[PDB]
Amino acid sequence: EWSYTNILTGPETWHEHYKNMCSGYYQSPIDLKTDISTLDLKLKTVIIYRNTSSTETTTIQNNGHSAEVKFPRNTWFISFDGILDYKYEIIQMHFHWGNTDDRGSEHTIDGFRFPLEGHIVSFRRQMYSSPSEAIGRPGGLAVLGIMHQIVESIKYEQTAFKAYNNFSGVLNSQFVPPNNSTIDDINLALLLSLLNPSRYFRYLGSLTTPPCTENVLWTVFIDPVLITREQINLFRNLPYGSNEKQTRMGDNFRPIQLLNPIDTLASRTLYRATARG
Amino acid sequence: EWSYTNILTGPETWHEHYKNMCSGYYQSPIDLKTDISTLDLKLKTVIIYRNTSSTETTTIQNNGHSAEVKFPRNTWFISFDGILDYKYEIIQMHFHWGNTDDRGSEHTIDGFRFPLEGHIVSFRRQMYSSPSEAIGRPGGLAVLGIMHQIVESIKYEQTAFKAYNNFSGVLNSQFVPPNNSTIDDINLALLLSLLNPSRYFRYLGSLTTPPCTENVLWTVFIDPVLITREQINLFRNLPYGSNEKQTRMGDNFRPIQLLNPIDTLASRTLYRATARG
Ligand SMILES: NS(=O)(=O)c1ccc(NC(=O)Nc2ccc(F)cc2)cc1
Ligand SMILES: NS(=O)(=O)c1ccc(NC(=O)Nc2ccc(F)cc2)cc1
Ligand SMILES: *[C@@H]1O[C@H](CO)[C@@H](O)[C@H](O)[C@H]1NC(C)=O
Ligand SMILES: *[C@@H]1O[C@H](CO)[C@@H](O)[C@H](O)[C@H]1NC(C)=O
Ligand SMILES: *[C@@H]1O[C@H](CO)[C@@H](O)[C@H](O)[C@H]1NC(C)=O
Ligand SMILES: *[C@@H]1O[C@H](CO)[C@@H](O)[C@H](O)[C@H]1NC(C)=O
Ligand SMILES: *[C@@H]1O[C@H](CO)[C@@H](O)[C@H](O)[C@H]1NC(C)=O
Ligand SMILES: [Zn+2]
Repeated sequence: EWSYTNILTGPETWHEHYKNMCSGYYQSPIDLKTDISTLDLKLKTVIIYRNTSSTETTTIQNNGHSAEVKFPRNTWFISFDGILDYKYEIIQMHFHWGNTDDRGSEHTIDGFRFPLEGHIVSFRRQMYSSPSEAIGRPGGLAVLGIMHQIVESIKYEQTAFKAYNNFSGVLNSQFVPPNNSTIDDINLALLLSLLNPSRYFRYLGSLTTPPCTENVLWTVFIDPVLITREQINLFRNLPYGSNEKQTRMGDNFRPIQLLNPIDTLASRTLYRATARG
Repeated sequence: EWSYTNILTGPETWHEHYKNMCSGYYQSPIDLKTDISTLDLKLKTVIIYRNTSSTETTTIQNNGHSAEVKFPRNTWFISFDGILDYKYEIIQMHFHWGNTDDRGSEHTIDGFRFPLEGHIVSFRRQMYSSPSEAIGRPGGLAVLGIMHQIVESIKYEQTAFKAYNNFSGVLNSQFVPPNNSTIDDINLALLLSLLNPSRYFRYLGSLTTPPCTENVLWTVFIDPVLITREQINLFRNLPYGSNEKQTRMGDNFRPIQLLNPIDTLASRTLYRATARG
């Protein structure tokens, strides 16, 4: 069993309860340090694209730790190389947020926390035929991190919730774990257009929940998408699962890990991308 | 379904036959370039050590593609950190060699091929309770590469074959795949004493046979251990398995892979270690 807020099963214990791989030295999240990172001009614009033949439904679940969108198979894809040949297939999207507006994100950018971080999870379909084959295997996953920031003055249509279609109104106090509901499809291409998809951090890391598998190619966009206080408070209405100490879901983030803990046997490097200047 | 010397199943076909993961961009072996490597002073002396109360038998097999020593469980270990707490457990040792003395190794050092490269394969017991659990999982394996060079003048006792106890005389034309034979134990601590265990290349790579899993922590010692022409010739009497074109086992090495093929989404770095000096 694991939690965020029960000190007995909480993040400080994962290294002992899930040594494979929460005890590793390629863990996530990390502080994304603009100064320390290596600018790699070969890293291209990220594209998110849909199969316009797909008609299957999208669902969202309160899994007791997060709000998790589950996408249908063969619907949403990532391209890192400009070809639309289905190398990365999107499986789900989940969120991490704070009890308060000054924290919530798992990654930090130069020490700064955002109120809400979204994780678009994909598998390397180029190599693995199914999500369940990729999830536990080397190099199986690529995750996109989308930072969200609160603004006071904005039209609904320019907020991230327009891409999310408000999650069909499911973010409320009655959305109890482990309830799942059908929702309107998420326009992930619109979501990505709300930020600069050429401007990102890139590194090799891990899942941020047990078992913290070190098979994630991370991409974290530097520019946030925009939301309102009203929208962040919808997430804060969700109840935590019964194994949490806190009642309302919030502070569902993992503490910062080092890029290179002292025990590492082969240092990793944090990379940075920016547009063909 | 794979070979070294049959053009239908040979190394040029593995990226097609075993896309997961022989098509990847973290492949082994690589050219170990002294000038284009990063010195990491934190990388410590390698220690190999035995459980003195283990009594189980060692075997060697002609598996049709290499000579493979199979160690009993819970017997031989590697420490990278100076602690003897069974973080890495040795499973097996296999050999790669050439038809001729000018080639054989998988790795090169500044483009130089050695006549014989030994691979001491361990699983990360720190995280994974068994080899079968580790071999397919992220960060599962650590392999030591031992280069061997031929000298004309040496006492048997100062050759690598002293540490191998001459493979108990088992190596001949009759040692046919998939036969195994019980052998006297390999003194891997003696073997490591024959080179400088502080002086090595380090990088994240792959198995060098299918399915080329990208879960190997590589350590390749820069100084070779010494053998005679008679000793290399004992390997060359082994017969290849029937799916090979060549009759006698030789040239059982994979072609050199790039450190960073053009399609990489996160560059790896080659490290090197040297002594506190
Ligand atoms: N928070 S995170 O690092 O983005 C993350 C991503 C994915 C998971 N888990 C996941 O996707 N599980 C899964 C299980 C079975 C499947 F078939 C596919 C995915 C956990 C944490
Ligand atoms: N030549 S190499 O890269 O050192 C290598 C090492 C190990 C393997 N394979 C291996 O160790 N397989 C294995 C299978 C089942 C087990 F339970 C244990 C090991 C293949 C290539
Ligand atoms: C697109 O969706 C259709 C029908 O749902 C499906 O048969 C097809 O395989 C999908 N394409 C890809 C590339 O997954
Ligand atoms: C989403 O929520 C806002 C605020 O209540 C509303 O104006 C908007 O039309 C809603 N959109 C959809 C698609 O439900
Ligand atoms: C050492 O040897 C014996 C072999 O029988 C075994 O009971 C013990 O668990 C071994 N220790 C380790 C650390 O594997
Ligand atoms: C080593 O084994 C070979 C056969 O593989 C044998 O012909 C040779 O004499 C042996 N050498 C020693 C020193 O035991
Ligand atoms: C090794 O050889 C013996 C005797 O022929 C056999 O019974 C044993 O199972 C073999 N081990 C293998 C194939 O792992
Ligand atoms: Zn090998």
